[PDB]
Amino acid sequence: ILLSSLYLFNRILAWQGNVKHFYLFASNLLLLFIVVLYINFNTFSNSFQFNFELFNSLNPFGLSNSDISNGLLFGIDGLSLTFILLTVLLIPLTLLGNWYNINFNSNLYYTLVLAIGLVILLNFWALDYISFYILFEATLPLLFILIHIYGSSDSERASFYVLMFTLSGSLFMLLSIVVISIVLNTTNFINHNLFVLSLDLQTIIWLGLFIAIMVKTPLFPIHVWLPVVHSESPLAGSMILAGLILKLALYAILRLLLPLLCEAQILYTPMIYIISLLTIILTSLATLRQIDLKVIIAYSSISHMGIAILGVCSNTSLGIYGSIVLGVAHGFVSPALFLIVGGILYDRYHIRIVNYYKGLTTYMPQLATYIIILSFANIGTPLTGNFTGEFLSLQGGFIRNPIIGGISCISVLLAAIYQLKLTNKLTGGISSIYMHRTNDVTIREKFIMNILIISTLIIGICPQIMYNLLYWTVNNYIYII
Amino acid sequence: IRASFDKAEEPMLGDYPDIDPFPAQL
Amino acid sequence: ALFTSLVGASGLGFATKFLSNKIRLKPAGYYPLGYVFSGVAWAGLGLVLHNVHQHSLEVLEKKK
Amino acid sequence: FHPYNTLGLATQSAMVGLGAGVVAAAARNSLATGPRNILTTFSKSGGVVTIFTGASIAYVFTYCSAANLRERKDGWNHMWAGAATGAVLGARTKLVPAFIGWTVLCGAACGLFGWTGARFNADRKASLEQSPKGFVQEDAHQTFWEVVHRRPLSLTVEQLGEGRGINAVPIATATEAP
Amino acid sequence: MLILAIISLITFVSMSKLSDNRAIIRLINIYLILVLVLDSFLYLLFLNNQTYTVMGELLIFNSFTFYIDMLIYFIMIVISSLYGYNLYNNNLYKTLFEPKKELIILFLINILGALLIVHSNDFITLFVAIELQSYSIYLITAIYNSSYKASKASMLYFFMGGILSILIAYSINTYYSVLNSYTLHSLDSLIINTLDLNLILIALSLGLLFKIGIAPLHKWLISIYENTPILITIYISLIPKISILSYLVLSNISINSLVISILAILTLLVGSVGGLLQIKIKRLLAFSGLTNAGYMMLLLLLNNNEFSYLYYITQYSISHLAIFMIIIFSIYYINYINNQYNPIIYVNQLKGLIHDNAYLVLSMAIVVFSFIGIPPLLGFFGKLNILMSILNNGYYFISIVLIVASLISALYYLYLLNVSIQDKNNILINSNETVSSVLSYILSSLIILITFGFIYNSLIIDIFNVYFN
Amino acid sequence: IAHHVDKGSLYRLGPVGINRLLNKASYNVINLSSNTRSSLSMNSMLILITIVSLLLLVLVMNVNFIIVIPVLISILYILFS
Amino acid sequence: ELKPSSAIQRGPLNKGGWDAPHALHNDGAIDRYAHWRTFYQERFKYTRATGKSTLIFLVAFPALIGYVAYQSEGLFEFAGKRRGESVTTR
Ligand SMILES: CCCCCCCCCCC(CCCCCCCCCC)(CO[C@H]1O[C@@H](CO)[C@H](O[C@@H]2O[C@@H](CO)[C@H](O)[C@@H](O)[C@@H]2O)[C@@H](O)[C@@H]1O)CO[C@H]1O[C@@H](CO)[C@H](O[C@@H]2O[C@@H](CO)[C@H](O)[C@@H](O)[C@@H]2O)[C@@H](O)[C@H]1O
Ligand SMILES: CCCCC/C=C/C/C=C\CCCCCCCC(=O)O[C@H](COC(=O)CCCCCCCCCCCCCCC)COP(=O)([O-])OCC[N+](C)(C)C
Ligand SMILES: CCCCCCCCCCCCCCCCCC(=O)OC[C@H](COP(=O)(O)OCCN)OC(=O)CCCCCCCCCCCCCCCCC
Repeated sequence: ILLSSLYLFNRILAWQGNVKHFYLFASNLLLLFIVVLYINFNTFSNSFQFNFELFNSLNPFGLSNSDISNGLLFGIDGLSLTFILLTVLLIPLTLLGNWYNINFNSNLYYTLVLAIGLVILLNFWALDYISFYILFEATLPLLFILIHIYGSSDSERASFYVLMFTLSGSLFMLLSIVVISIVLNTTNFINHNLFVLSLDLQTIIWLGLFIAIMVKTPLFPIHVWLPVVHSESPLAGSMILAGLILKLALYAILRLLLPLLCEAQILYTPMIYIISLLTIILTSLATLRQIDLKVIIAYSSISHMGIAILGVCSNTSLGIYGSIVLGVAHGFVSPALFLIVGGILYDRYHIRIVNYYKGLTTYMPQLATYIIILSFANIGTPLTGNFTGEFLSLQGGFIRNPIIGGISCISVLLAAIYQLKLTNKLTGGISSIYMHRTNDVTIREKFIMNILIISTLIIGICPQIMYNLLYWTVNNYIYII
Repeated sequence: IRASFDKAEEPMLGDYPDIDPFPAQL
Repeated sequence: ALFTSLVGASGLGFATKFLSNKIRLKPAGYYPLGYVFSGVAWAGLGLVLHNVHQHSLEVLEKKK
Repeated sequence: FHPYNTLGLATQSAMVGLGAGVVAAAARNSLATGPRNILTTFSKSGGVVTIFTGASIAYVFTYCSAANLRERKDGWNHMWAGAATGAVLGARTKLVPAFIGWTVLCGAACGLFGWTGARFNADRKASLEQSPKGFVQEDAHQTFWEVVHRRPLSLTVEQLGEGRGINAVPIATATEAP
Repeated sequence: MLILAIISLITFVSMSKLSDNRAIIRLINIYLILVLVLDSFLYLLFLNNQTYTVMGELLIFNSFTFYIDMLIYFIMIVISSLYGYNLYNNNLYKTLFEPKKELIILFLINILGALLIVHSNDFITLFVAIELQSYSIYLITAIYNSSYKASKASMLYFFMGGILSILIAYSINTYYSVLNSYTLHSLDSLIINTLDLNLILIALSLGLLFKIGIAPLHKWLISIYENTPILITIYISLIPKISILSYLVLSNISINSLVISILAILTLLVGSVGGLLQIKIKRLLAFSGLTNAGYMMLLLLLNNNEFSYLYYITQYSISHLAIFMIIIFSIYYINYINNQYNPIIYVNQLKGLIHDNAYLVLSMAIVVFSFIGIPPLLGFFGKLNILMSILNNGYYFISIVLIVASLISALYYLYLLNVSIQDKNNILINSNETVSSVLSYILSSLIILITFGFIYNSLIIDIFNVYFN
Repeated sequence: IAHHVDKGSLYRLGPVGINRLLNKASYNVINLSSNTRSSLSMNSMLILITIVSLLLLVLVMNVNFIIVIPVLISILYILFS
Repeated sequence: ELKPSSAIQRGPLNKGGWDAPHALHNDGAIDRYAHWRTFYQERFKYTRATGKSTLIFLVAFPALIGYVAYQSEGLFEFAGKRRGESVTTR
């Protein structure tokens, strides 16, 4: 099969010369395959199901059928299946969103994009600390190359930021994982809640894990790399970085931190709440004085991630469900907003400064309607998954600490402010003098936007539709005596 | 130039025009 | 499995031949016999590694 | 904790800093280009002797003083000592932002050093390799590197404190009717 | 086999004309390969970590030394290929890379000295081996005597290495004056407790360690690396480092040394920071070598270091060979040849290499990310094993400094790739001459090892458990 | 918040401040032997200085390890700043 | 005498593509403003005003939130509380 499929790839490349149709076909097959897996996934069981081991000493190039496990473990539960579905929904759209605007050396570009998607998808399958860490880091060089070669004017500084900041946090995570490795002589996620380290050692291991979380989420005050990296990235990079990669941190909190360091997490929760409240408030206010469209959209993600953090660290079932739902809804809506600012407007005008844009409604009524819809989705209008996630996250946060969550409720207003301030100027007023009339949104751009809006609306009207994969998850991680 | 917050930025320009600001509405 | 080890090692040899063709600015299938030679050689190395590992496991088991 | 003798220890530090600065001045005098005599070594020292002496005084005095005042020995004392040392070294800039930057950042680096144990090599006896590890036996107290399957609930109540889900009795047991 | 090759080569080369040089090297190349594949089975002797004293207790053979010997053979094979095979057949490359008449003999004698250092069980063996390697390395540095920089470098090497050889000799004689012995085997836990040998043993350690150029005595060796011909630099910056470090790893005479801890920290800081402003490729690679030497220096502070040292030194040797080969391959695409000994000097001369040879730049990217430590490349697993070792033994501050140095040195590693993937205005369309099949295959094999070696990690650990436990 | 914190202090404890710091530190360490003409004489002086300083430092450590911490800080300051 | 091989034929690097008409009429003043705003970190300095903002947002505000969050930890329980019952636990 692999031999035959490689021959197929080779011949397609020989004759067409562009690999992108093959990549679109492969990713669509991957999505269908994941849906088939979901069909055969047992929901009345909190055990990992589609398990396999790679690079075992008895079968380094095959699957392990041995009585000793020394390779890298993979498998899924409901939590990981949720994010895997999000990943395979997003990958073909990130291919399709750059269908026409990549012209020089396009085969390499699409290879990088698909590789990054596949690495993230495998990362969600990882069942031990080392396999997780390997797939966690492997995206960094691919992103470095993609941003350096295919990014906008400031893309060298951006590639260096996306490599250096993430490496910086990851190395402290690596310290924590090494300590776990040598202290427990085990690294897997299946039984790691059975090991109870002393409270002191727990407190120390938590710090490394949380520094990595702080850079990857990101949280205040180590967030300042994300606007630069998002602003200078090509569109597929931005879509993957906002829709998928940031969700890896929330997943890491649930999978790597809470089951193992429960008592230390209880001890550290007020500090987390300080950091998340600072993230929400300060980054929301800092967004008000930005002049780059893509920077504004990027800053929005940080505040929503702060709300998700507050939910996921609330020690309540509602908070964890809200954090996951918020992650998924953000994964729908943020790539759509990045598509608008860095895919549609930027491909027509090749500029991102807010002063140039005004009154797009006259010649492009459809784009204005998309902007309005996605803006009110982004600020958590009900019947959108964003509202469900934010509302449940705030409920959990308020229960965990009434004062801190109560103050967190101001995010509704603050997000409304920055987002609607942008959309008011984008749609209203007289058509700008600095730009000439261009085409309204195309069929491909509308297709992508429609997919994302329908997804967020479906989970906004009936969020319960995710519960069949997550009802074990909302109890697996809370620590109550 | 006129307000405290425009003045506070004076060290922050080098070779950018120090413009005296006027509200466009006026 | 020994057969899987041989396939994997031969694939490593194929990758070596491909990369050497590319670095020489040559087409992928430039001298196709080289693919066979490279695959055979790397399969030999993989077989040696497999046999040494098997002997090591045998020794670890015989001290029990 | 019995106190450090701040005065005597600090005087020792003064002597050592003066000696080290003298040695650095001699090396500086030998390595440089241009004409140089035996008296120019302090003339063209760059104040290096003062660097050494002042750093020695600041660090040792502040460390001993903070340790005695708190009646503790831990990394915080080294944080204070590094803060004072950074204050001395950043005074040479003659600029307030740089003085503040040296203060806080040297204090943070030395606090990090003190937190790891205030040593460059290892405390071999305390290390994991020289310590009881793995799963503890029947009912023994858990030590720093040891692992258990269940901790005692009394220990959890003591360490975390009561509240926000931590209770001396599980809820369902306590709310059972009879 | 090595001694035989040296004798036969001296005779054969004496009776040979200067035009036979490359042919002779090719012969020795295949000879070495044969010794590696027909004499490999001797590994069986060391099953269950059996140790053999040999030559009236002058030499020690175990699994560690056998592995180091195999690694040195492999390195010699790779490096001798670079002299025996022409990259291109044009006149310029004949001028750039022509082996001297006696170079192959000097290489084989230096390899003998290295292997004797590794196996040294007595201090007289150690000193004779050290002087053999040192004298050979001076002559290797000097043999391109039309170059002003190489002759000056050889003089500097002779004098600094002589001072350090004197320090080593004085250490050995103080040890003898205290114990009436020339072997570390006479050291016991009781002796170490009873006597203060720390000053003597650290003096020996420092004498050995300054010979491979740790801080603060790093600049002289970096100068020598910059000022030698590039094909000499590939050899002389690797083999001594391996031999000396392997001996110190096997001797374990500096466990929990405060002085070694401080010098290792200084070496990591100097190596990472001092590489940042470098604009010459060989100076950048020399600072990289300094940082990796600091990484390995950390393993001299603890027992049971064998797995992490062997893994690190193997993957580092592979990466060092790969990066020098890539730099050599890129010479064909540069606009300006600086001189015949160092055809390429400045990192900026690699600008736009991706438009001339894309897969060469892919090879560079893989090697650079391995040096940085991105999984699943071999460099990541080397650094992971070192971190496991040092944190098991309580070196917390040093682990933090290791992380910081890794991050800092990533900047100058990425400099190479950064310039190499920028745009250049005049790009290559076609060229009739192809680079050599042999050398391209060797480079590709190294790249593939760096990329896919992790697949064998658990199998390797299984074998290690039966030959080193 | 956006200029003084996000693009002020946070870049100072970030890319801009670290870039400036590393620039000065790297310059200082590479120029540790800058103006000298005879590499032999300077490198020999360095090995003598290293040996003597290590001896005196270890003597200090035998006395009291806390007293040596400021000396090491001063030496690092000399080398990198 | 040391020159690159004559066998090499170098042409120009053209990325190709269709040059679209210029739909944006660039304003130099706006571009200069955007450049000043985007690279402000390169010109930032610690003065009284910027230092005051630094102290309010990176020191004072975190300390207020931290005091609140460590003082009120575990303090409140609200679920189903009735008249006369304490809503506080300490
Ligand atoms: C992600 C950020 C990384 C930065 C944070 C790292 C900070 C490391 C600090 C924590 C830690 C190393 C833990 C390493 C774990 C993995 C390392 C993690 C990765 C490292 C990168 C170092 O603890 C150090 O703390 C310093 C104070 O700050 C002290 O300073 C000095 O204080 C003065 C000297 O007396 C001097 O005046 C001066 O010399 C300094 O002032 C040191 O002496 C002390 O060793 C603690 O380890 C140790 O904990 C103790 C009791 O906890 C353990 O023994 C216990 O004994 C009973 C009670 O004793 C318990 O009943 C028992 O159960 C348990 O057996 C030990 O066996 C050992 O294990
Ligand atoms: C037919 C004859 C061919 C043999 C020629 C060997 C040449 C060595 C040349 C270069 C060194 C490269 C690395 C050597 C591999 C270590 C083997 C071993 O397992 O190392 C162990 C010790 O592990 C260690 O310490 C750690 C080693 C660290 C290795 C790091 C690199 C890993 C990536 C390598 C991936 C393998 C590629 C396979 C391709 C299909 C010693 O094993 P051993 O002493 O029992 O000897 C083996 C039996 N032998 C003599 C017949 C071969
Ligand atoms: C360079 C980065 C670091 C690289 C380190 C990791 C490299 C891994 C290389 C990718 C290969 C992993 C995917 C293939 C393994 C799965 C093969 C398989 O058969 O899974 C076994 C599992 C159980 O199968 P079995 O027990 O045999 O029973 C079958 C009953 N009918 O059957 C199943 O349950 C199905 C499992 C589905 C798993 C989904 C995998 C999605 C991604 C597949 C391709 C990913 C490619 C990534 C490429 C970039 C590199 C990361």
